[PDB]
Amino acid sequence: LGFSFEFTEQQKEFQATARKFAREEIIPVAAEYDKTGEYPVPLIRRAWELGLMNTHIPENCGGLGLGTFDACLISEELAYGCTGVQTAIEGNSLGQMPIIIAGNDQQKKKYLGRMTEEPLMCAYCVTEPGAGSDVAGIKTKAEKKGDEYIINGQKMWITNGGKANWYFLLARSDPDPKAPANKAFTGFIVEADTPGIQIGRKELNMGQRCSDTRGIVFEDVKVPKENVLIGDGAGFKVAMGAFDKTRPVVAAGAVGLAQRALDEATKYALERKTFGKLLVEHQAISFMLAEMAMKVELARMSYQRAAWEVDSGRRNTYYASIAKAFAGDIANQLATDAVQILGGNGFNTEYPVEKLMRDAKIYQIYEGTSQIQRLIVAREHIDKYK
Amino acid sequence: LGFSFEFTEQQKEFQATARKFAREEIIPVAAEYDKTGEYPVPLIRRAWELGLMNTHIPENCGGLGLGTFDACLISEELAYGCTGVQTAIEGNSLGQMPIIIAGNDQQKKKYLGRMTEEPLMCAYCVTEPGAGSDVAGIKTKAEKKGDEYIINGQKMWITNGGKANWYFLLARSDPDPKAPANKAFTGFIVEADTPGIQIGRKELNMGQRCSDTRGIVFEDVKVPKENVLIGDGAGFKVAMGAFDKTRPVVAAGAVGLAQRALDEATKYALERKTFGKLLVEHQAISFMLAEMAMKVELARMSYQRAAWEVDSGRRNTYYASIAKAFAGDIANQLATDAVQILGGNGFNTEYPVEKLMRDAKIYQIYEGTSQIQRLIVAREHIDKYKN
Amino acid sequence: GLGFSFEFTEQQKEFQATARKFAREEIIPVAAEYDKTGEYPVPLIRRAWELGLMNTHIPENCGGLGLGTFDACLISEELAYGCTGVQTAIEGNSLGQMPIIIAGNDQQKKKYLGRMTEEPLMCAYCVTEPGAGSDVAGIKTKAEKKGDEYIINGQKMWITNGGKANWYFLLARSDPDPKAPANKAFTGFIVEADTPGIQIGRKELNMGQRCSDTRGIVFEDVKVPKENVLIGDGAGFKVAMGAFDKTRPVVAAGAVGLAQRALDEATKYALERKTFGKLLVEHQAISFMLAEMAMKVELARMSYQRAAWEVDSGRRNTYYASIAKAFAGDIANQLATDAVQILGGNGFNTEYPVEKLMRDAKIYQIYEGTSQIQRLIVAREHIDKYKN
Amino acid sequence: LGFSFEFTEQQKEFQATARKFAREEIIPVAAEYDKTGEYPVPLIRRAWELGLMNTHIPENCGGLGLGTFDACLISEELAYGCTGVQTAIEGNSLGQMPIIIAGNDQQKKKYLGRMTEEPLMCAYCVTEPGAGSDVAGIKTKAEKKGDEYIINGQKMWITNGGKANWYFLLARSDPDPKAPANKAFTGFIVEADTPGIQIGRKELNMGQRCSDTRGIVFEDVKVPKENVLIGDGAGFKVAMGAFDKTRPVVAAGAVGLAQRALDEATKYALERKTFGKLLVEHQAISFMLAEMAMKVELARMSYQRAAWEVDSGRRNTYYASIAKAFAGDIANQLATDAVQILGGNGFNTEYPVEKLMRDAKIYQIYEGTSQIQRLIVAREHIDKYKN
Amino acid sequence: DDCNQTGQMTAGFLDWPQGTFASQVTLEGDKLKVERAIDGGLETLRLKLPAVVTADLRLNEPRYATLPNIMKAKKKKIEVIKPGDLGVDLTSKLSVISVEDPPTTEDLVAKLK
Ligand SMILES: Cc1cc2nc3c(=O)[nH]c(=O)nc-3n(C[C@H](O)[C@H](O)[C@H](O)COP(=O)(O)OP(=O)(O)OC[C@H]3O[C@@H](n4cnc5c(N)ncnc54)[C@H](O)[C@@H]3O)c2cc1C
Ligand SMILES: Cc1cc2nc3c(=O)[nH]c(=O)nc-3n(C[C@H](O)[C@H](O)[C@H](O)COP(=O)(O)OP(=O)(O)OC[C@H]3O[C@@H](n4cnc5c(N)ncnc54)[C@H](O)[C@@H]3O)c2cc1C
Ligand SMILES: Cc1cc2nc3c(=O)[nH]c(=O)nc-3n(C[C@H](O)[C@H](O)[C@H](O)COP(=O)(O)OP(=O)(O)OC[C@H]3O[C@@H](n4cnc5c(N)ncnc54)[C@H](O)[C@@H]3O)c2cc1C
Ligand SMILES: Cc1cc2nc3c(=O)[nH]c(=O)nc-3n(C[C@H](O)[C@H](O)[C@H](O)COP(=O)(O)OP(=O)(O)OC[C@H]3O[C@@H](n4cnc5c(N)ncnc54)[C@H](O)[C@@H]3O)c2cc1C
Repeated sequence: LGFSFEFTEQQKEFQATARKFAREEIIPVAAEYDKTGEYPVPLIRRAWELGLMNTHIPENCGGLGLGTFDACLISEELAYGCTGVQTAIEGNSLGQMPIIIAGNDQQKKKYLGRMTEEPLMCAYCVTEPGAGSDVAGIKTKAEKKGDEYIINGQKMWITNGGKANWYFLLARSDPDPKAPANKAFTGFIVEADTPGIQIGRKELNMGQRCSDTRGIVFEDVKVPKENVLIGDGAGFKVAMGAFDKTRPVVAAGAVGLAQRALDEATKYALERKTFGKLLVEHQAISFMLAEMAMKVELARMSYQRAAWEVDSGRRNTYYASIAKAFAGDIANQLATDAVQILGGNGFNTEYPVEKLMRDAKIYQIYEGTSQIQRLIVAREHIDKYK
Repeated sequence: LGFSFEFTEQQKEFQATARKFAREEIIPVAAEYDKTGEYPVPLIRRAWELGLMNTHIPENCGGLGLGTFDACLISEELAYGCTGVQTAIEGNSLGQMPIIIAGNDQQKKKYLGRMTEEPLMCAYCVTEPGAGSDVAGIKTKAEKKGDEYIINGQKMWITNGGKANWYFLLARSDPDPKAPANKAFTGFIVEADTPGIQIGRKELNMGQRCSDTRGIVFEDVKVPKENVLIGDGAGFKVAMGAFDKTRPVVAAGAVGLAQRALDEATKYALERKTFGKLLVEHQAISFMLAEMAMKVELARMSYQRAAWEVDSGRRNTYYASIAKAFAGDIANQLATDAVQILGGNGFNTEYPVEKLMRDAKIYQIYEGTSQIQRLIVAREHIDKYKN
Repeated sequence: GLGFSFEFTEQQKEFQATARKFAREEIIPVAAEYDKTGEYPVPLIRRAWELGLMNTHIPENCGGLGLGTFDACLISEELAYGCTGVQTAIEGNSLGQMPIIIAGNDQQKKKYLGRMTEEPLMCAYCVTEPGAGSDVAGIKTKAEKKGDEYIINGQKMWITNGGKANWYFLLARSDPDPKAPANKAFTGFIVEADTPGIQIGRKELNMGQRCSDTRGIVFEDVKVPKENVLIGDGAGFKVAMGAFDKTRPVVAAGAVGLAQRALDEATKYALERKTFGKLLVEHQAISFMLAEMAMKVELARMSYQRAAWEVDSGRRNTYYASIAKAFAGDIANQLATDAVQILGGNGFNTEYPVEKLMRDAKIYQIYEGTSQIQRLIVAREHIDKYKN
Repeated sequence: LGFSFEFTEQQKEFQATARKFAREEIIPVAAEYDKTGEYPVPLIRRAWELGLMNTHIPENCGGLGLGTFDACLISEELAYGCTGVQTAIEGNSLGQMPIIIAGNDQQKKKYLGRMTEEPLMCAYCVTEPGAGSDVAGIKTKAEKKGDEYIINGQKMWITNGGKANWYFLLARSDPDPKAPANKAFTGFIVEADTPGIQIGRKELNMGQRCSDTRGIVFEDVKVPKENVLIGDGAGFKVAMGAFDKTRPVVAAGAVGLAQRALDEATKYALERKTFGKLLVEHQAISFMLAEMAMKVELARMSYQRAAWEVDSGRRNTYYASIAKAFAGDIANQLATDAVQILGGNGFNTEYPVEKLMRDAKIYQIYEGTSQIQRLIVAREHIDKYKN
Repeated sequence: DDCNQTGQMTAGFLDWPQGTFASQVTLEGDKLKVERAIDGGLETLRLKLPAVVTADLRLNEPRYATLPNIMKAKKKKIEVIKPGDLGVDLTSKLSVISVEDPPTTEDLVAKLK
């Protein structure tokens, strides 16, 4: 073997399509969509057509069956254009992952299959008004009640919450509060027009405003026993298992926006003049640019690595949490930095960087905050010394 | 003598007024004005009424005749409510300062007096599309044509630019490109409704959304030689000297924003539980709040230092630029961290921290960029050593 | 009262000039020899005693000057600029003295503070143990009351002036019940170094402040007269705790002294060394570094000043002293490594002043309470303002 | 085609040997050599016996002809035991590289061959007392006089400077100051026992103390013309080409040290209890260890990337100067934190971390400082965007 | 597996002598002189010479895989086969039930014993 840092020829092909989509079709409308915040239905469909969405579905079910390393490639290219857009797209892989890794062939053919045949959406329901980071804190109740369960509770912050065909749902199926995570949670697929499901207003966030993120309650929502994922009480193992193959991609999202920040900032420094000189020719600005380059290159490798680890058979948990942690932080550093280089303009909506900054904060929060990421890494790291 | 970090009894009560105002009248409407961008006229008028604005104006024009330290402690209490609304109030003192320090008694009683009589706004005008940081690169023409000057060009990013009774304007008189900044530019006062003045639309920024910020065009504008500040080519000194007494209050703005973000993250971290414990019982959240409170306390002393220096006849420049650099940086640090402590709620518009993070960013940029603040500090510092 | 002031009392300007003249005419010239050898700087300590720059907390009725914490910080900043190893050895005295000052009776103060007034004797703060430093409440050195005496059994670690000290302030475990809390479990003693049972260990070899002696001390059946206990049995932990209000700022001033030295060095050099045609200071990145370094120092200085002013005002200053020791220590390290950096290859070299400042500084994030510990204190103090 | 972060089985067995020698033979005496500052001869001869030195030397000179990647994985292992000894044996690739990239067939079999036969050292002499970073301010003069050159001047901070059989030497060829750097310098191969050459006493530095470093003075030193590297003026290209293949190895050195720092801090954190718990049960300490682990892993990959690019025929200036700047930086961050976690013990001279702090600082200075690395990266970066 | 069986067991199936736990070895023709580490010290043996010897710690210091020779070894051959070929079964009436984790002076010499 040996180390390699070259994409495969077919991967370059994916990248080429994704770049061309992002720059020719996303960039031109990304600002209007940020202003209005309406869900980018055209470009989704469009991503769907070009094959840049649902990349994880196996060919089994008419998917393209690609790995995490491919999904990362494409997601970075989409995110470079827009993380609102690119998030809504990844929303679908988040939903899919628990079914991909833990469904039977019926469940997969049924709920992944349909995504192949048309650009349907789907969502991941775990977070609740009272627990996010602490997943074993979720209170949404499922009670077994015949050849079906009854779902009660409230989820919150659901990407595609109000744009989805079905939901991965995770609920507290063991009422004894003394029961462990391992035995207490059951994970379900849940058709969205099931009676009981009440979808909330659109939420209004700092950033990725075109993304559909919303709350949703469940009132006696009935779910067939056919839709339980591995069995009663395997929800936790399952929900957890998704993260290995999603977090690397969230980090590539972060890297995309970083790349964009740096590109905007570099173009501007090459053409703006102060004290008789291009900004490039001030040592401070140069040093900024260089430091940002560094961060990106490093952030990218971190994700590329995590993805390869999981595509290679093995758990990537330590690696994926490092990539999330760092890509997310340096995205926020790059964006505020990129604003800084553009100066007054930078702070202005008619320029592209101000948006980047508002978008980028989310990457230290969702899918496990910077702090939680660090607990994971500490855990993985430390266990290697006893 | 002897160091002291205790306020006068007067200073303590000035603080209470401003805090009563900000927490009762600014805070319950701040996000509304942010959401809309509506210039907050009721609050300006209200602040004017309570004597919390134009505080630098001398007594012999009917102003409170307060010092930079006083304006700083007022300015913090205001910023804590909102830096959108306090940047608009501060705008006034930015427009007024180059007249305070460099205007003749006629100039002062006319243009300062009216400020003292009603709630008028004035503005400060130096930046152009071509230049903000490099003041010695401004291109607005100021040609001596009569018992007057003719003013041609364009200013950009002017706070209250669309709301001011008059402007402090800085334009380049000597057309020889080989002339120094020292001798090259003239400071003027310019009645806003003079003809030839086309005010552009309200620019839309990431933050301080209720602050009014725009471009002004200057087509053939006629300014009385009476409205000159000291004379030809003396504009650079005047505009540079203004900053001693203004840079400190901007810093105190940053701190108000910082103090707000600290409190919100603290209040929250004492109510939100995760993994069985309160946020505050997770060492890392504790360490964040502790690094935050350190940072607010050091920025406050820094602006307090610089206010005191000038309030006592001394040149500010090193201490003012330190405090501006530091208050600016840490406000940004404090706002993400406060958004961070609140998690997904932090990222959302129904909570107070999202605003703070967008507001916080101009503090690295306006009244002198983070980068150039360090060029100033560097310079002032290296100069104690050049024998 | 009146508003703020950042102006020294005339009298304090006088203290300042004395400490400076000393630091600059006497320490600077010899610190790199004493650093190279670890030789305990006896002349300089005697000369600082001579000059009344030492034992300055001692109240007038024990023969001292009864100076405040602000005054003591001025002076340390000045000594530390010259040398932190030296200044640490001077300073140790105040740490040993402090519990006797704040908690001793008249016979205790007069006897043990008073002797410091008439010869340059040293004393030491005897707390840290092989197994506990940060967790004071984890110390196990035994004290059992047997007669009108106590018998001390235990081993002590990292004791500055530990083998140079006329006497020690010693913290020991009075209550055998391990469930006994810290507010009851510990008693503080004044112990004379020459008591039988006491064995001073070898001079311990550290990266920095090498001329300072820091030593293990073992107590084997040590006889301590009932009259040398501080407030009584079980008051030990409060008494040791209380020493810090008056002392944290001064160690913070030390970190600032070294910080300022680093800056001055690196500035001097960046005004003579040129690269690429220009002087170092004309390269923007270097200039920005000097700028941020200058910020850092000014801010640290105000921070410890503020701590010191708070306690001189009769306020407890835990919160402000902790910010000082956290901020001052973190930036002294930052400034030291930058100073090296700016001197390039020369800076890494031993015939230039700066590498030492880098070896010297790291201890500021460890002792008189770690960087992390200071944040826990600051956190606790900060958060309590919000609990109602 | 395809990304791979897995070694060849050949590289695994290399790493395993490098690592057996590092843990077994270097570590157990590394403090001893740091204390005495004695040049570590027995180890250098052992490493040479194991085949771990002069690894770039091509097969037709009795070398192994191995990649930049292989050097890096090897030298990370040696560094982990000690950067003093790793630097010593790294000095050889440094001195050798120009000859490998720029020397003719007799030059190569002459000066590279001997390294294959005994364990001799060589060094790279470029830095002078007046210039390090500004290589183009080298003022050591070199005059043609018949069949040879007359080298006059003084070189500073040379690794293996007093231990070398021969030197790569860069010297100012052209007196004309209008001369372009790119064509102003000649580079030589200069045997160390040449008359005129005055090696200086051992330099005493804060760190990597057992490595040999010293000034050299050249006076009227006769260098045979057939030891000139490519021609006159050619040196500057030559010297600059070298770094592509050596900067990755220096970075790989830094992570070595950082990894050592990380393990030492992680072992202690699993033994020491405070407040009734292991240090790892203190979230702040876990957070610390996490971050150290993050910085090491990325530092590692970065040098792995630069080694791969040059091994792929591409040049790697961008990636390599990324790796050195980051590695250098995080080696230092990691050294202090390891000290901090160890606490009082960490500051003491019989624990192994204090040496790492002292050893580490060098990595932000030699082989290109943290500042000039960022100029290099910035220049490569900017160029990607211009026409 | 901490077994210490294969050597012995191989030696039984060939019916050759075994020299277990060897600290030293010599050929004396068609005989091997074998020093070996036993509980009190070192016993010496002589063995007819188709033989089987199991190395003990004391025997030698193993050498380094020399970098040059790591490369040279990539050339040298390795036939790869199955146990099925040689005529060997594999089925095993052992089975692991579990792999858990480890947990006056008159009492003390009793609790060493
Ligand atoms: C735009 C957006 C979209 C989202 N979309 C989805 C989605 O589609 N599906 C879904 O399931 N969820 C979604 N979420 C939820 C998101 O992943 C959570 O917000 C995130 O997991 C953090 O949880 P929290 O908001 O409840 O914060 P909390 O868990 O309350 O965290 C609060 C603070 O405390 C810290 N903290 C918490 N516990 C500890 C502790 N262990 N030790 C140290 N620090 C701690 C955190 O880092 C944070 O700073 C979304 C969120 C956002 C903001
Ligand atoms: C909300 C808002 C309100 C404002 N209000 C006013 C006002 O009322 N009156 C007024 O006059 N102006 C106002 N301004 C203008 C503001 O002061 C300028 O934007 C600011 O001075 C920075 O200048 P610039 O925008 O032209 O940045 P530029 O000069 O183009 O600089 C861009 C970037 O390059 C950096 N840079 C420039 N030169 C150097 C150098 N030599 N070395 C290192 N780095 C360098 C800058 O720091 C910045 O990061 C306002 C701006 C904003 C955003
Ligand atoms: C040069 C020197 C001179 C000294 N002189 C004296 C003196 O004369 N008198 C005296 O009494 N002592 C003295 N000491 C001891 C010194 O004060 C202690 O080393 C220090 O107080 C804490 O040290 P420790 O080694 O026990 O740290 P440890 O308790 O071993 O801590 C190690 C690390 O863990 C971290 N940590 C520990 N607990 C927590 C926690 N609960 N939460 C988060 N992080 C934690 C610490 O921050 C530190 O980084 C001296 C030490 C040195 C090095
Ligand atoms: C232990 C050690 C071993 C060494 N071994 C060798 C060796 O074997 N061979 C060899 O040739 N050299 C060697 N050197 C020298 C080393 O390579 C140089 O010190 C290094 O290149 C930096 O140069 P300088 O020391 O002259 O610092 P300077 O060039 O004077 O730089 C001074 C400071 O200013 C900064 N600076 C300089 N120019 C700029 C600018 N353009 N913009 C911004 N900042 C700038 C630098 O980064 C530094 O912080 C060694 C040095 C050491 C310390």
